Amino acid sequence: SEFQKVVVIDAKGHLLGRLASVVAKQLLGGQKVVVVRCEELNISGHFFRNKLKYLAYLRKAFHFRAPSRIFQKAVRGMLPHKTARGQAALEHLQAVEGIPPPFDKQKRVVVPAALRVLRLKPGRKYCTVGRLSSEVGWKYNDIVAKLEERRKVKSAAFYQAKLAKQKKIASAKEASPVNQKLSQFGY
Amino acid sequence: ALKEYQVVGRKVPTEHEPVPKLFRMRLFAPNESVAKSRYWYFLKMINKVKKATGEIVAINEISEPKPLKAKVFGIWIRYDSRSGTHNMYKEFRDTTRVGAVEAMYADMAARHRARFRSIRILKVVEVEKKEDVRRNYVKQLLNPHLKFPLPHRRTKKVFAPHRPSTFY
Amino acid sequence: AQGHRLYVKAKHLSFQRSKHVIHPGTSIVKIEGCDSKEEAQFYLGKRVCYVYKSSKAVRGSKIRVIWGTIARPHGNSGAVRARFVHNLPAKTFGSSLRVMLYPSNI
Amino acid sequence: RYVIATSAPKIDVSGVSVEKFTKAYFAKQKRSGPVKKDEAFFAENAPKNALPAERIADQKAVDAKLLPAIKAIPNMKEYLAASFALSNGDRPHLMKF
Amino acid sequence: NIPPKARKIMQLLRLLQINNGIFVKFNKAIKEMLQVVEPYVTYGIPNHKTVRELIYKRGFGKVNKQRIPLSDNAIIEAALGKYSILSVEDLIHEIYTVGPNFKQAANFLWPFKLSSPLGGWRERKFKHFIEGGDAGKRDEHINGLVQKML
Amino acid sequence: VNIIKKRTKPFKRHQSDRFKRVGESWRKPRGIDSCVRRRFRGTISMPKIGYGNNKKTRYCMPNGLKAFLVRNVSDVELLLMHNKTYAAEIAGNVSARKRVEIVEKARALGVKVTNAGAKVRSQE
RNA sequence: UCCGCAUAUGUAUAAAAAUAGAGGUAGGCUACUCUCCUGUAUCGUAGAAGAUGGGCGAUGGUUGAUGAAACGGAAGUGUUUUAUUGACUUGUCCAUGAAAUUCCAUGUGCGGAAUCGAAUCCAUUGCAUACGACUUUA
RNA sequence: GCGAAACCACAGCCUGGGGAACGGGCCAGG
RNA sequence: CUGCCGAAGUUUCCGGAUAGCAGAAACUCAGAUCAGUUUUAUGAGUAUGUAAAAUGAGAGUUUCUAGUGGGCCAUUUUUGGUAAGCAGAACUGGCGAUGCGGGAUGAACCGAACGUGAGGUUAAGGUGCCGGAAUGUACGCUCAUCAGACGAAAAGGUGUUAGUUCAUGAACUAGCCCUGGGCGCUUAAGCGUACUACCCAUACCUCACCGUCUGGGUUAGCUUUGAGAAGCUCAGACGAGUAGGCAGGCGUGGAGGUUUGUGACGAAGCCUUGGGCGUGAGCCUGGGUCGAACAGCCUCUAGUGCAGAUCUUGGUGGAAGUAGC
RNA sequence: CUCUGAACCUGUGGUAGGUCAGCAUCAGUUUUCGGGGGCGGAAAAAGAAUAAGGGAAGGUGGCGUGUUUAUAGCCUUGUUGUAAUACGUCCACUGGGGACUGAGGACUGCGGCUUCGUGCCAAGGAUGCUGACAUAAUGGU
Repeated sequence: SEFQKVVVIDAKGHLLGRLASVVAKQLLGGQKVVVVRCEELNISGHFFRNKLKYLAYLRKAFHFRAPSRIFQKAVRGMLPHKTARGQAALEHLQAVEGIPPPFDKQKRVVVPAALRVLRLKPGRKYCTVGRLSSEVGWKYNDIVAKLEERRKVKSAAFYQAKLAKQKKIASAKEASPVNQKLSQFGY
Repeated sequence: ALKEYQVVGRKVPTEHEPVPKLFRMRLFAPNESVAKSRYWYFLKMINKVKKATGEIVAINEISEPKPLKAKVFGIWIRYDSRSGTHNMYKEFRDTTRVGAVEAMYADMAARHRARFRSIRILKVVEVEKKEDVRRNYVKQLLNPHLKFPLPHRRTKKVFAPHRPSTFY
Repeated sequence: AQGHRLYVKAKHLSFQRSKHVIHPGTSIVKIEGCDSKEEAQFYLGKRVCYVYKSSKAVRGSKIRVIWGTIARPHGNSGAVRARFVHNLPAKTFGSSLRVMLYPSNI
Repeated sequence: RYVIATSAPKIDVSGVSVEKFTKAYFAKQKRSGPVKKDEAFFAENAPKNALPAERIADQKAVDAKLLPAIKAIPNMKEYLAASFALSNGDRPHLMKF
Repeated sequence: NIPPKARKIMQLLRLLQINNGIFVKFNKAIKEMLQVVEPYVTYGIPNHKTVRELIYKRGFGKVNKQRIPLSDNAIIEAALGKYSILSVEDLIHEIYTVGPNFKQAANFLWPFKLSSPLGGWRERKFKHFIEGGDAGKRDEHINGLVQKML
Repeated sequence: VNIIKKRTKPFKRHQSDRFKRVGESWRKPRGIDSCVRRRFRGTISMPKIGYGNNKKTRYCMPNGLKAFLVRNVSDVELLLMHNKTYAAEIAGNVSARKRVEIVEKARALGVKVTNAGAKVRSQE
């Protein structure tokens, strides 16, 4: 629909291929894309399925394990990286594990065309990228899975403060008669 | 979409046959040209009546008399496969005879990887009795208490701001 | 500063092309907010511009513009075909274009 | 072609005579240029054609006959004073004027 | 990739180009002639509108072995006046009703050089019309095809 | 009938840029295996008669006039009846004395001169 | 530090969580109700690119400028709290000015010096060693 | 200090495939 | 240099006479014939053949006159086969003289055959991203830990989905899964079917222009003046091309004529990211350099045009300041 | 007397040429939405609706069992004034939006208006109304 200068995507529950194709098309469209929570991506198939896929990849190159490096590789294969246009589009992508401080205070959007709950049939086994990465070499799973609660607790406290603050204007809305005097316009 | 045509045909009269017999079949085709060709092919392989010596005397599309009433249709079909000889019978619950035949074609072309030319319908009947229903799936659909949640909900404007509710 | 921008934002996606042949004379433009080929009928014939800046202060100004018009929709998703007075440079893929509201039939 | 006809309530304009507004009324003054080849050099001409008084008189007459019409209907005087613009999320193909 | 047997028949129908069209009197000598070139042509029954609009928009006549458009009734009269055809409507009437001088009226008309259909053909074009293609006899469905090529 | 050019680039001989011994004057390739003669994709174009320009606008300069070569005052006076169709072009080997005489004569005849400023100075 | 030279268009939107659903819910762990069913929403949006005044309502919302204290570690680099000092205050009502644009075209960098440190060569050394280059000490 | 000659279509990182070597030169990748 | 025409690539006897294919000339001829075509019916054996209907095209010639006298991809029919493949005939067309869209890429697979362009529309293929185009609609199969998208194969499946038969079950049938281009995809971005949208070829349509061919008009040369009749004008169609054939042009040295031609106020040559003309060979010109001759047109003439010849002569490179002295 | 647009004063009279851009009336080609109107089909089938009968996915009553409109109704059948709608097809019926093109160059022609018209017209190919610039605009290398 509409574009922003920087789009932050919360990759929790997003399929790897579906999100990467959407992100790659947005990168080539002239947009700066930041994907957070790259360790919460999902891949269709059981744990052993993509395990052998990655183990075969290890047999083949600079083997990267971090979840963002997995996602960065998936996006790169969907770009014309052999040309200057593809390389320039790649540099506009920032994939990270977790939500760093510059991004945890910014709004994060989701891609419905890539969400697992709207694309995978219920009862289908799936493999999370973060869990899959943890046994193939990634060693920062525990510390990032511990820090998220600290971010969630701080963010939850912020939402409660914002919700409590909003209650005042919400009550003051219906308090003002002009809200309903000219509410015939649908507002 | 498919259309049900009733086609009546007969051989060209000759000195041996002053007046020939009339042969009528109810067959499904997207257009009248397909129905006439299928009718001649059925006559050629059932009555050994050549198209050159025969002519179509009538053709009329038939609409479903009660398209707003749920019905159960049993279809007897003949499958031409690698073996080339199969007899099958299926039951579909829908509102029109056309829909059941379309559903049958979709089912067999999917499961059995068949084609329109190979599949030939001997008969389509309407099962008006619950006891006459044979398939367990259709019997469930006729139970007094159909009660199930909405299936396969799945519901440009990319980059939605909030998580989908995808529920009640 | 929200008392301006009589135009609509747009992006220069590519030229008209087959798999291996490009046609730079006509460009594919994605007007934002237009999400189907029926909504692309509103923007047909509208003036579109590419606005960029160059080092030289020629004309006593730092900004230069390439004008164009929207000819027809492209595809099903609301992209349009635009012909510019000068063919848009290939470096402007993913750049921003402005779709005015004139010539208006509204 | 360079104008959007909004659906705002119409103003009463039948009162003001508009027969004086023709293409010659708005036409730019034709070039006569009475000079000599002594002041064209040195640029000693300073030719200016600032708007004459009758144009302001016509504008005042139109304003006087129009202001009560826009004053009677509410929320219209400053509506004409405001400047139209597009904000975030505005889709002109969907918005109606 | 056309067999010489089919090439000869199409040259007899004046179908030298793809999308070209002609009016043909339907008889036994033609019925089995079209059977040979069935994979390479499509044909059917034209209604009045198809005949009427073809002669108007795409109507050209062979005058001194030249493709002269039928923009005036004097063009038709100067070539088919001996058969009492004096206008486009007389030419349409001779073609649509297959009059006594149909062959002269039909041979006067240049083969209709039609355009590609607006909307395309079906997904597979060279299958027979019965099997979901676009080749062979299609009866009243030729009109719907002509409305795209006109 | 404004002047239209079907093509403005020249036709350069194949491999003329690779080799200095090979000039850029067009030569029709004769090799059967050469892709330029076979007219493959991406290869350079070849002079065809379809590239020929309109007969009415042929030989016409961008201002609509045809260049007429002039060597003396007799040649300029020839364009008295064709000053709207032809422009005078003084030859390169005409001296600066004759060039002056040609230019004054062409001015009275209303004849455009393509190179009226060559080999001369001005003094007002 | 001196000298010379060249001179984006509203950039507005922060819980988490699953669909075999959650969020929050009085009350005192609940109970049950409510909400969704996307942001087509919310925040902002007048002013000759946004003037001059008279003001009025509220005696206050935005902010600039400084003085600030707290919070923010994951890459805190920003979230507030303000103390004031000035303004616009679209909250609202008036009076002036807009035009002949009389139909679209829209300090920063280099090259020099006088300086302050540091490093290498250097007194060096074999610790290193085809040479490079390396390590110590004047 | 003095001082050659042979040679020279042209560039030159690998894995696969391009059927007639395809390779170094194409295609898909690292 | 451009334009136009354009093969054969093989029957028969036997290096050729041929024939045949492709052109030139000399003809006659629509009240006439011709055909990689279909017919009518009966003749003979659905095929085959027949004389005289449909459709298209105006046709028949006589003479001589260049080039070729192979194969490959194979399909199909087909003979022998032989572990099995495979081989042998004919047939069929294509490539061979043919570029273009697709097929991930591709000498033979699917589309389509080509003057220069604008616009439109398609074919074959496709529309998750790379990549132009629906992360379209509807109905089904499958979760593959070696999915699928492109013989170890017999079977095994306490792997299934649907149905048929007999009838509580039993088996059977058919199809998916396992064992035996990239990124990625899984109620798919796989497979099957149906349905609308969309993408684009040198293809199709409309228009402009180039050229070729064909047909027509044009003199008491009318104040429409547009008679270089070798001119002017109107119309329609067409455009691959090896060998080969035929036209028209560009350029060079010298000769006869001509321009009452150019030139020390600068000829010729040379240089130049100056400008222009021609489809092209080429030509004109500005500036710079330069210093004595030179050109256009008509005709004549020839030691007349170069990228190749392990070409000739001369000059100069990388190797290389290397091997070395 | 005529002529020399003859020189200058007088006019400050009147018209003013090459690249770009905008719009409007058109013609050619084309694409894309919409409004109506005929004619076909089982003169659509349905349905609303007049109505007789029946059964149960037995409703409602009666006693989960059986019921027959109860205090729901369902289906079938003829049937209530006719239809409507969808689909197919046609209009020499009609209203908008977009894009590319402007070849030709006195007059002829075929047509339509017009009482007739040196008449007018969308009828053998684009014109009209404007705006911007020479120290710039526009293109080329």
